[PDB]
Amino acid sequence: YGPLAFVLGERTTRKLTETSKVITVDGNICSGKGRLAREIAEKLGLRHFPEAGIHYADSTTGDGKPLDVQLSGNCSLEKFYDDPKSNDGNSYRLQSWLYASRLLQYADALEHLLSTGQGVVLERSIYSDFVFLEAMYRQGFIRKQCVEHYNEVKKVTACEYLPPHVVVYVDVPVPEIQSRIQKKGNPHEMKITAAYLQDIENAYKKTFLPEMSEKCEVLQYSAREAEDAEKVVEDIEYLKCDKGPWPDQDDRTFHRLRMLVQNKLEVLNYTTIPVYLPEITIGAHQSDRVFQKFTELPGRKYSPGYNEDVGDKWIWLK
Amino acid sequence: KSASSLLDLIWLETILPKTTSFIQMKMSIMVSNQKGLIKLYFLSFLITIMISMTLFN
Amino acid sequence: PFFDVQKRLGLDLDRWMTIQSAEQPHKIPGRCHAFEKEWIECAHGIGGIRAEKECKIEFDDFVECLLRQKTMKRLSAIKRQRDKLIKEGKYTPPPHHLGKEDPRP
Amino acid sequence: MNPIIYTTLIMTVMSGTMLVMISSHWLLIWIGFEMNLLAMIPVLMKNFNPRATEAATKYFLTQATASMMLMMAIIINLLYSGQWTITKMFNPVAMTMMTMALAMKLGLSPFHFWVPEVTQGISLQAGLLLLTWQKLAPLSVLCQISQSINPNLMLTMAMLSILIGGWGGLNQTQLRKIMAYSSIAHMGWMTAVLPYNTTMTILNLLIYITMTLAMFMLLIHSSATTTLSLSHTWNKMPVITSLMMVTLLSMGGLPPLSGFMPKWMIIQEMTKNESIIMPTLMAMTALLNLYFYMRLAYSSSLTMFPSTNNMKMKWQFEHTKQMKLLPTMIVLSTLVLPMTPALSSLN
Amino acid sequence: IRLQEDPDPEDENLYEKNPDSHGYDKDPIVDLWNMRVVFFFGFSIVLVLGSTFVAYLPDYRMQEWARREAERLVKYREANGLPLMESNCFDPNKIQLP
Amino acid sequence: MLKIIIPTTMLLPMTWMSKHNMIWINATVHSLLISLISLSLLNQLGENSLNFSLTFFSDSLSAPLLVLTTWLLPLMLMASQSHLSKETTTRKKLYITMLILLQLFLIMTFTATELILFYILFEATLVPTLIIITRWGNQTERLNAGLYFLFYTLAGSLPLLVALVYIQNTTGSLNFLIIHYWSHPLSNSWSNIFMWLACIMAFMVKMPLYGLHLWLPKAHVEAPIAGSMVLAAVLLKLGGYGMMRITTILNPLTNYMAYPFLMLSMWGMIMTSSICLRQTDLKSLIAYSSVSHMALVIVAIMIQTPWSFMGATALMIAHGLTSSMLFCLANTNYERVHSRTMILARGLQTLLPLMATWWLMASLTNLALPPSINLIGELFIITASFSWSNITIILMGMNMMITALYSLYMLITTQRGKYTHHINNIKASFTRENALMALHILPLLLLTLNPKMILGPLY
Amino acid sequence: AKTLLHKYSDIPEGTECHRKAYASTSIGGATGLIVSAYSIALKPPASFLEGVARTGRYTFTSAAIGAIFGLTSCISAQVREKPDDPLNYFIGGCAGGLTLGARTRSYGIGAAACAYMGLTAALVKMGQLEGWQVFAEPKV
Amino acid sequence: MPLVYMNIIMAFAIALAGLLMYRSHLMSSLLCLEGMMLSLFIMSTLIILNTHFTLANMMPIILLVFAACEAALGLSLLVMVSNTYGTDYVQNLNLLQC
Amino acid sequence: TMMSGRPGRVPLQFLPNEARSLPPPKLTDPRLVYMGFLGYCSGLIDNAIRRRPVVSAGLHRQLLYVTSFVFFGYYLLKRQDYMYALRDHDMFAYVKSHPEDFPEKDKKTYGEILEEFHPVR
Amino acid sequence: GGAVMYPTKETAHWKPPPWNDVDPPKDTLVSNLTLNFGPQHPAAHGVLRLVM
Repeated sequence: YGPLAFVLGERTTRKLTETSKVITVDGNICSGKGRLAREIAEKLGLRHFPEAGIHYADSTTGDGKPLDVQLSGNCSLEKFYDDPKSNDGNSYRLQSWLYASRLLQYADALEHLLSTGQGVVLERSIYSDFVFLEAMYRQGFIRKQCVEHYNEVKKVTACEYLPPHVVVYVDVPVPEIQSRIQKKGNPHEMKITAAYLQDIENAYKKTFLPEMSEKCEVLQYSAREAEDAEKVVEDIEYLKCDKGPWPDQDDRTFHRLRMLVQNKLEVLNYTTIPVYLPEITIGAHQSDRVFQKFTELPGRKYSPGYNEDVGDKWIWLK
Repeated sequence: KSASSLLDLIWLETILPKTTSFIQMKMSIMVSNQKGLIKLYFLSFLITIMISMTLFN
Repeated sequence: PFFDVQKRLGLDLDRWMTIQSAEQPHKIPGRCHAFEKEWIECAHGIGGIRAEKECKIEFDDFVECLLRQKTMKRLSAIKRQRDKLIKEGKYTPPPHHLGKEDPRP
Repeated sequence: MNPIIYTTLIMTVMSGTMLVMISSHWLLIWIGFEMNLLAMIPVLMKNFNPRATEAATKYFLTQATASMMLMMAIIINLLYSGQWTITKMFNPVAMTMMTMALAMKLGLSPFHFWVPEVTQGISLQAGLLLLTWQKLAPLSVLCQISQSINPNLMLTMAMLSILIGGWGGLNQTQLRKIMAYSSIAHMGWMTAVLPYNTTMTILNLLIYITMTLAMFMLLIHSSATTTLSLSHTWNKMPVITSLMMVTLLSMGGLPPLSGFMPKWMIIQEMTKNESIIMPTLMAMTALLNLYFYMRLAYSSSLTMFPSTNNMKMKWQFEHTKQMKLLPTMIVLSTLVLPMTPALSSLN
Repeated sequence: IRLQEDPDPEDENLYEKNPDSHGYDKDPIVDLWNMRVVFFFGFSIVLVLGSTFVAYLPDYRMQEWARREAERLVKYREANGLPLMESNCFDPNKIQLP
Repeated sequence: MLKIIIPTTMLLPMTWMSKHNMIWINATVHSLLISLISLSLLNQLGENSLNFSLTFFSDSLSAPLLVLTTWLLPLMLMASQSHLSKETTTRKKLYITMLILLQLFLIMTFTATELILFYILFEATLVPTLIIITRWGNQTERLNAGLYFLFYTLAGSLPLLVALVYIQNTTGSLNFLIIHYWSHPLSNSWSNIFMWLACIMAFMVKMPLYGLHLWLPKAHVEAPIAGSMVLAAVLLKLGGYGMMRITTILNPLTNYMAYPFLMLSMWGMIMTSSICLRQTDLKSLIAYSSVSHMALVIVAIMIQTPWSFMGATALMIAHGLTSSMLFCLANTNYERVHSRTMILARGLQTLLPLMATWWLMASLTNLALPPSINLIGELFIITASFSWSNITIILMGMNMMITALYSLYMLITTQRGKYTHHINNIKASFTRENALMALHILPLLLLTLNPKMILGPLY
Repeated sequence: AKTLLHKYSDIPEGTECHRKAYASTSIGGATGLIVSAYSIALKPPASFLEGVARTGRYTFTSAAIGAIFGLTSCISAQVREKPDDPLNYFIGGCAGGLTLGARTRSYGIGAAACAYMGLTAALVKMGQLEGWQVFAEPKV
Repeated sequence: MPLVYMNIIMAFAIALAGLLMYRSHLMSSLLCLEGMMLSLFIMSTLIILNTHFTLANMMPIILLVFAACEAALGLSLLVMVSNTYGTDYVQNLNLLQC
Repeated sequence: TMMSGRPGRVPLQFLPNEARSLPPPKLTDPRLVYMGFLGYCSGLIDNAIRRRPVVSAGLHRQLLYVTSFVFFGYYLLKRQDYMYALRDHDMFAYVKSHPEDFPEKDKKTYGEILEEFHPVR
Repeated sequence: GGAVMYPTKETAHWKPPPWNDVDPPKDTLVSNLTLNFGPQHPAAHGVLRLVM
C-alpha cells in the first residue's frame, strides 16, 4: 500500500463496517481482563491481541519466538517486582520498553483494522500505559525526570493515532486483587505491595477513565459483571457510534494513518529520542556489543528473505 | 620552559591555530545571531540595495 | 541553460512578442518599426560582441526614437532661448504660431 | 494533502522552472518564477506546523520582493531598449536591479538570511526541493545574461556568500541549518565563475545537486534532523552514517572525491583570467565548511555516541521506504573525479 | 550516568590459551601459519633474494662505462699532448656571444 | 608502473572476500610480494629517469620511496594486528583497506609525471590518514589531532594548487620532464615571491618546519601505531620529495628567499632536540626527534647542492625506518603497560632482553652512528651546509650532541634501571614484535653496504 | 565609491600627507557608516539616541583607523624617501590596528589587528605596484 | 525621460521601501506588495502605449493576473498566521532563527 | 559561453550528425571500464543500504546497474570527444584565418640566446 | 546538543526545537463578540435583552 493505491481507488472507508472498531479491555493487575477481552473477540468476531509484553516485538518480527533479555528489552518485570528501587533503572527502562511494545501493538492493530477491516480487541493501550508509570512515580520507584521523558515521548507518538471506540474497564477492587495475586502462585507478583495497586486504581479512575469518557463511551463492569460475555457484547452492539473521533475521519486522514502504521520504524521514530537519562542511556561499548550480538542471530543479519543460514534461497536472483 | 612550554605549547599555537579558530568562532557567533526576524534582515536588504546602487551605479 | 525547445520543435511560444517589428494584428506598425528593423537586420548573425560596436549607429537611432531624449533636449533649448528672447523683446512670434492664421486641412 | 494534488503541485513547480529555462521572453520568465512560488508555498506547508507556516511566509515575502525587483528591471530594460528577449541587457541600472533580484532568489548573501530559517522550518522532503530544484531557474537566468553582469557585484556577492556560509555553518547543530549554510557557500562558489565561464557554473551546480540529494536522502533514510539524533544512527545502520561521512568529505572538497572537481575547475578558470587573489581566498574560506562537515563526521561515524535502550526494538525492523536513486547519487558525488574531461559535454 | 559494560580486562596474554603463541591471532594453527608466512616472505624471500637482486643489479648507472671512457680519454689527451680536461663544456666556435 | 599499482588495487577485493581468519595472513603475504616486485624499480639509469608511460615515471628519488612504502605496509599490518584483534571483521577489513588506499595513493604520488596529479594524490593521502587517526585512536585527543593535521596540511596546500594551475596556464604544461627542460629563471618581483611561497609552504607544512610543526606531535601521539608509522616514514618524506621536485622552477629566487626557512630549520633542530631532552611522553619525544631530523632535510633542500640532495634522500630513507621502528617499540611498551609515560615503566632491560637490544640498535641509528645511512645523510648535509657557510657547523654539532643525548636518555630511562615493582603484566615479547623489529632493522643495516641505492638521482 | 578611491590614490605617495590622511579618513568614515547602518538593521538599538551613539562610535573608530593609516604611511614614505616600499603600508596598517585596539581597549585585539592589518596593507601596496586584480575583468 | 516616468519609478521605490520596512502587521506588507505591482502595471502600460507596441498591450493584464495571484497567496498565509497566533503581527514569526 | 552560440548548432541535440566523422570510443576504453566500475559500486551500495548480501544478492540488479552506466558512459564519452574535436577544429581554423595574431617567431638556438647564469654558492 | 554549537548568554535561554517540530499550540484564545440584541431592537419585542 502507498500513495499509488490511494490514487488508484483503494479507500479504507469502504472496508469499515459495523464491527470495524478497536476495543481496549483495561483493568488493574490480575483483574481478569484477558478472559473478558478474549470472550469479546470470540463473539464480536474481532481479532484479539494479547497484552504486549517485553517480547511482543519478537513475536511480530522474525520467528515469533522471544529473544534474549540482553537483546530484546534489557529489562525484567520480575526484577522490578523484586527490587522496584534498583539503581540500574530497570523500573523505568521496563516501563519505556512496555510503552514502545504497546505503541507497536496499537500500530499493528490499526493496520489490521484499516487493511482487513476486522475489528480489534486489545488488552489496555498506550493511552492506559501511563497508569503504571504514575504508580511507579507515586511509590517513588522512578524519579521526576523519567516521568518527563515518558511524557515527552508519549506526546509525540500517541497524537498520530485514533483513540479506541470502546473502553471496557474491569473494576476488581484492591483487596480482591491482592487475594488473587496471593493465590495466583507467582512469588514475584506476590511481592507487589498494596500502595502500588491502590495508585494504579487511583490513576485509572482519576485520569484515564474520565479522559476516555470525554472522548468516547467507557463501559465499566465489576468482577461479577465482567463474567457475562453476552452482557458485555450486547452493550458494545448498542453503543452510540457518535462517540470517538472516528466518524470525523475521511479517506485522507485514513490514508495518512495507514501510511504511518505500515512503517514500523516510522512508528517507533520518536521512541529513541536523544534524551540522555541514565536509566535508559546505553553506553557506546555496550551498544556496539549488543548490536553485534543481535546481528549474529539466525536471520537477523540481512533483511528478511536474504538470510541464507535460515533456508532463504535464490538470493543471487532475489 | 623557554622552548617546550613557551614556544610550542603556548605562543606558536596562540599565533596561528588558536587565534584563527577564535576569530572564526566570533564571526560564526556574529553571523548566526539566532534572531530570525524579517523586520531586521529586510531592512538589511534595503540597505544592501541602496549600497549596491550607489557603488556599482 | 537556455534549452531552446522552440527552435528545435519549430514551435513559436513567445517569439511573436519579443520585438515590435514582428507581425501585429491588423498590421499596426510600431512607433519605431523602421529603426528596430534596421537594427535587427544590421545585427543579424554577427554575434552580440560585434553587434554592440558595429551596429551601434542603428541602435543609437533606435534608442533616440524610443525615448527622444536628444530631441527633447533640443526642443527644451529652443523653448528656453525663445523665452529668454521674449523676456528681452528681441523676438516676436509669428501670427501662425500665435493662433492667428487658419491651419491647413 | 491528497497525493494527486501533491503531484500536481510538484509538476507545477517543475513546469515553472522549465518555463524559466525554456522561454525567450522576459515576461514568460517572470511568469515561470511566479508559478514556481505559487506551487512551492503549499509544498513548503505540506505538513502543517507553525514553523512550516512561518517558513512559508518568509519564503513568500522574500521571493515576492525578488520577483517585483526582477519585473521592475525587465520594465526598465524594455523602456531603454524596447526589447523583451533574454539578451545583453541595455541598461546598467536595470542590470543591477535584476542582479539583486536574482541573488535574492538564489539566496546569495547578503540576501542569505531567509535560507537557514526556511530550510529549518520545512521538512527534509521540502528542504531537498528548496535547496536543489529551486536553484535551477535563477542560475539559468544568470547564465543567459552573464555577459551583461557587472563582474564586481557578482564577485562580491559570491565571496560574501562563501564567507557567510562558512561562518554560519560553524555555530549550527541542526542538520537542516548546516545544509542551508553549505548551500549558501556552494551558491557563492557557483556564482564566482558566472562572468568567466558558465559551463563551470553548470558543472558545480550538477555536483552540488548530486551531493545535496545524497545528503538529504541519507537524512530521510535516517529520519534525523539534529546531530544528537543522527548520532544514534551508527547503532541501527552503520552503513548510512559511513556513507554520510564519505559524502561530507566530498562536500568539503577533498580529493580524490568528486567535490574537488568544481573547486578545481573554478580555480582553473579564474586563474586563466588573471584572478589569483579571489580563488585563493575562496579556497582558504572553504576550510570552514570542511570544518563543520568534519565535526558532523565525528559525531556521526568517526566517533560513536551513546544510544538509547529502545533502539533494540528498532533493530528488528527493516526500512520500508526505498529511495532508488540514493546509491547512484552517492556514487556520482564521491567517485566521479577520474571523469572530469567529461566537462566538454556541458558545453 | 549510563548503562555501559565494565572496562574489559587488559588484553589476555595469548600464552594463556597456547603457551606457543607467536603473537598474531588466537587460533594456534593460524598463529603458526601466520608466523611461517611472515618469516618466510619477510626474511627468506624479500630480504635474502631482495638483497641479492639489488646487489647483482646490472650497471645501468654506467659507472664502469664512465670509468672506461675516462681511461680512453686520458690516454688520448696525454699521448697526443692535449691538456686533459678542457675549460669549456661547449665549443666556443658554436657560441654567438652578443 | 602498473605492475605495482594493479596488485595494490587487487589487495582490496582480496581482503574483502577473504575469510575472517585470513585477512592478516593474505594481506601480509601479498604486501610482501608487492614489495618484492617493487624492488625491481631500483634499477635506475645514470642520467635519464624511467619513463614507463605518459602518466607515471620513476627516478633514483622516487624508487627508494616506493620501495619504502611497499615494505612499510606489511610492517604496519604486523604492528596493527595486536590491538585490532577484538574488533569486528568488517572494521578490520576497513582498516586494512584504509592502509591499502594510503599505500596506493603514496605510490601514485611518487610515480606521477604531472604536478597536478601529484597534488591530487598527495592531498588524497589525507583522507585515509585522518580516518585512521580519528577512528582507531585510543585517546579523546584524536579528534583535535586529526583537525590540526588536516587543517595545517590544507592551509599549506591550497595555495600550492592555485600556483600549480597558474603555472599550467602560463607555461602550458605541468609535466615534470617538460617543466625541467623548459625551465626559466624567476624575477625578484613580488608576484614571483608569492608564487615561490605558494609552491614552498605546502611542502614546508608536510615535513614540519619549526613553527608549522605543532600538528606532528598531536598526530603521532593520538594516532594508532600503523598511522604513526606512515606519518613518520612516508607522509613526512612526501613534503621533501615535493620540494626537491618543485625547486627546479623556483630558481634563482630561492637563493634569496631560503634565508627565513634555513634559519627557522637550523634553530628548530636545536629547539626540538632540547624539547626531546625534556619530554615525558615517549611518542611525543619520538615526534619531536622526527621534527629535528626533518629540519636537516629542509636545510639540505633549501641549499640546493648535489651533496645536500644526496644527504636529504639518504636521511629521508634512514629517518623513516628509524622513526617507524621507534614508534613500534613505544607501541609495544604501551600495549604492555597501557600508558605512554616514559618514567612509568623502568628497568625493562632485565625483563625483555631482546627488546632492549632492539631499543639500543634503534637509538644508535637515531643518533647517526657510523656507518649507518643516517650518518651518511647527516654528514652529507653537514658538509653541504659547511660549504654554504662555515658558521653552520656550530649548530650542526650542537644538534648532533643533543640528539645523542636525548636518544641515550630515552634508552636509559626505558631500558635500564630498577624494574617497576607494581607492574606485573609485562609478558615475554611475542615472535611478531621481534620479527617486526628485525624487519625494521635488517634493511636499514643492509643499505649501508649499498648506499648508492638511496643516495638520490644526483649520485 | 570610486570617487573617494581616486581622491586618495591620485595623491602621490609621500606627498600632501594632510590631504592623503583626509582622504583615508573619509574612506574609513564611509566604511564605518556602512557598518553602523548594517549593525542598526541587524541588531536594533533600543533608542534613537543609542543608535546615534553606536553610529558615532563605529564611524569614529573607522575614521581614526583610516586617518592614522594614511598619516603613518605618508610620514614613512616622506622620512624613508621610499614611496614604493610596502613596509610603509605595513607600518600604517599596524598603526591602524593599534588604534583599533585602543578604541576597543584591549591589548590582544590591538596586537592582532596590527599584525593582520599591516599584512593586508602591505599586500594592497604590492598589488598596486605589480598590478594584481582583485576583480579581474573576464578575459579568458 | 518624461517626468511621469520619474514619478512612477519613485512610487515603485517608495512602495519597495515600505515593504522592506515592516512595522507590526503583515497586512501592510501585502499592501506594499500590491502597490509595487500597481506601479509596475502603470509603468509598463505607459511604455507600451507610448511606443505603440500593439501586441504587447496584453502584458499589463498578465502582470495584474499574477499580481492578484500573489495577493491571494499572501492573504492565505496571513489567515494561517492569524489562526496559529491570533494576530497578524510580524513579530510572531520568530520560531525560525538565524 | 563559448560553444553555446556556434553557428549551425541544433538545440537539444546530444550528438550532431557531424560527430559521426570521428572514431567512436572503443568498447574496451578505460573510461568506459571506469563507468562500469561506478555502476558496480552503485549496485554494491544498493545492496548494502537494503541490508542484503553485498557481493551476491541481486545479480540482475547489479547487471542492470553496470549496463546502464556503460551505455550512458559510452554516449557521454562520444559527446565529449565530439566537443573536444570541435574545440580543436575551431582553434585551428581561427589560427589559420588570423595569421597576424599568431606570427612565427625567429628561431634562435641556445648558442645565440643569452640566458643569465645564476650561481649556487 | 542544544540550539547552537557555541551558545552565549542571550542564546542559552533559548531551548531546542520540538522533536517533531510541532510547536505547542498557543492558548491565545480568540474572544467572541458579545453583541447586545437589546430591548430597543425591533426583533426583540421591545423588552428583551439578548446578550449573545
